[PDB]
Amino acid sequence: MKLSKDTTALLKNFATINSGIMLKSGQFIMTRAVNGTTYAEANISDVIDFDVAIYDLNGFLGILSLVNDDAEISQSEDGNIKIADARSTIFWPAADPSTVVAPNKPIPFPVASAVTEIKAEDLQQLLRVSRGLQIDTIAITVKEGKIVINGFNKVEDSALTRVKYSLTLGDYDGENTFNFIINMANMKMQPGNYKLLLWAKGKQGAAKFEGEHANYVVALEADSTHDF
Amino acid sequence: MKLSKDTTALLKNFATINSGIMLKSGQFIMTRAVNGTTYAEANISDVIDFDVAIYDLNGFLGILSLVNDDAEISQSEDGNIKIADARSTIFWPAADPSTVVAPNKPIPFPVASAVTEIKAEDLQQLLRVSRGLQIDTIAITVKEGKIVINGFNKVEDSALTRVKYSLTLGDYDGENTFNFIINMANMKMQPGNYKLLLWAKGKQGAAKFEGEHANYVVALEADSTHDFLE
Amino acid sequence: MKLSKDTTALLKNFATINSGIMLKSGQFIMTRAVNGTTYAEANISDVIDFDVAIYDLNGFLGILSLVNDDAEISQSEDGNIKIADARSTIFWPAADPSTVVAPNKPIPFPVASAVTEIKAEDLQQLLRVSRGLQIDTIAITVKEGKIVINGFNKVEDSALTRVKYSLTLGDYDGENTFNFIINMANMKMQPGNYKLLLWAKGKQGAAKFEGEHANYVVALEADSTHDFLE
Amino acid sequence: EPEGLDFLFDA
Amino acid sequence: EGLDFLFDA
Amino acid sequence: EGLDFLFDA
Repeated sequence: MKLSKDTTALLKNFATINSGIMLKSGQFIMTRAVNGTTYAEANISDVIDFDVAIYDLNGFLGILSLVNDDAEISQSEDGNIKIADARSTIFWPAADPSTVVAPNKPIPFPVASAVTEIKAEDLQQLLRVSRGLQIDTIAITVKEGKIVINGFNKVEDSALTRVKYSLTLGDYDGENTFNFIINMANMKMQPGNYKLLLWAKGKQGAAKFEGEHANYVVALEADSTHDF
Repeated sequence: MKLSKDTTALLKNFATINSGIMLKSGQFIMTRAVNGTTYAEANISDVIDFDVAIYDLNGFLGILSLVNDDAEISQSEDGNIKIADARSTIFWPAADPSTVVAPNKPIPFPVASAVTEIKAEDLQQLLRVSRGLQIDTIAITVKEGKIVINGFNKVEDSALTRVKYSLTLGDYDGENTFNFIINMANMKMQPGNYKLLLWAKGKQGAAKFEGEHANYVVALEADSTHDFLE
Repeated sequence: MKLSKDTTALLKNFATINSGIMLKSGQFIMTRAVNGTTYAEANISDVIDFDVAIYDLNGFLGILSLVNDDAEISQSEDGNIKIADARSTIFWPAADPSTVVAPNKPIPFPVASAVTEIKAEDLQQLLRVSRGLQIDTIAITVKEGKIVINGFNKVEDSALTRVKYSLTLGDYDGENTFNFIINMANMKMQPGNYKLLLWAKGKQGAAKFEGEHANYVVALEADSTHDFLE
Repeated sequence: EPEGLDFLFDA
Repeated sequence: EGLDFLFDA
Repeated sequence: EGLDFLFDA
């Protein structure tokens, strides 16, 4: 099997969520954080033809950049990964599945309670500014008829009442109010535009980001509230 | 207000002299080192429309490089800084003016003892060579009818007797002699050409670097000497 | 003397083998690793006109990249190195030759037991894959009438039985076999094509990489084996 | 009190 | 005191 | 040890 640069670029983004991954045969890849607060999934154009666990995904992808694009990836005789080039061969170790945290199945995200979106340059600003503004917590809420994202420094503001960054996502014409709180460490989506699906029921809740190439599911913090 | 990329580049250079700055309304900025050994000033093409003190100037400039070009810098309701456009808003704290060292007045530098200049490539060489040779001290003096800059390692050479680097600025047509000593830690000028105005009187002395976009005034070390007996 | 960009580039590569170097008058430069496992040599187009030991070759070359190419390198009056540019002069310390490890003579490499070649892109892949695969040891052996290079991790595989990387160099039409083991840390050759000369006799042995601008000789590890009967 | 997405991984 | 003789002129 | 047999040839 071959891996195009569009697939390896996605796998590189998935490596920021989990250092390892479980590849299974088909045209679908997915991963989850070790603590289970972040999930990612994507349909790829390449075809995976065998199941293998990769402990150091980022190191595996770096080696793929050192061979030709038409290099063949197959399972070696001893059960590891064989990368055949024109005049060379690379052997990457196949991890034991017990050392890689992988999701048991793809996430069936329920019907969203509220639907919005975020533009690429807005998502880019939110991510890049969070380091300079010491923002580790965002809240997706409704303020004066609009869905906004407020950034907070949870260390110096446990009550989340000092807005350091505010981003207006769009209009919201619904009587339902909510304040979905997300840890900034879980905003691992690659650059681009995303359709934002917000779901909450009882003390459970999650947010789904639908992009052009992948989906991201992020758990909500316990301080989140909603009234439907 | 809107700060262009040229202004923020100047403010970023000023951040290497002082971590903070006092911004006054108008088209003029100035700053000084906390120890008062370095001073910088510049006329900007942008118009500051309110007075504000910034404690972490470098952190404030990092935020400005991430906002849109049409973003407006204004004063928030609670008395801090507001960086907002039609879609997003960023808040930055405004510092108490007593917590930021700022010059009481600009340095006009109306007189000089010797006028010379240094090319951008020569200034670039002096800054980069000083790091490789551990030069912490320069001396502007006259040697064989030439104004030259000598570089020393004062930690290993207290009397500044072992020249590790010498740069010839140009001819000197005069019997006046001088040895103007400058700490390399105060050479914070941005890349570019500079006219060099040297002044000394008794035990006081200063050097002015007049650039294309900003001016720098540097204090001379106590061991500086001069002789204007003609 | 004057050192072109080609000569300083070779010296920068030589600095990865030994931090210092002993320059002797002529058109020939050479160096050896402190532990004596690696050696390099090159014929240069520039004329070295005086002998000098340089303790920090990397820092000296870094200072050379800050002056014009036609800068003259000579002996300073105080017994060190003078680098004279058009408008600037830099002094660099000349080291005591006893503080720099240098070869007493160029290496006369014996006639090769086996000859092969490695292409620039293949050498480039070997060096870059070794870093990601944690390859610290390579073996140049014969496999199915092909001279190949096998990469190993000696720390995790002391017996060198788990091939992590394999590169096919060229054909081998002989009945003799060999397994020449080389420490990857000694593969210090600059990018380019190389003719690979392999020699071994008894428990002695070495590999010579002949390039277009420089030659490299690398010692073999103790676990190397060979057999030249058939 | 659960922190992650276990309520979706198990369904 | 550095350039204080010019700041306080 | 190493290339000593060639250094002293």
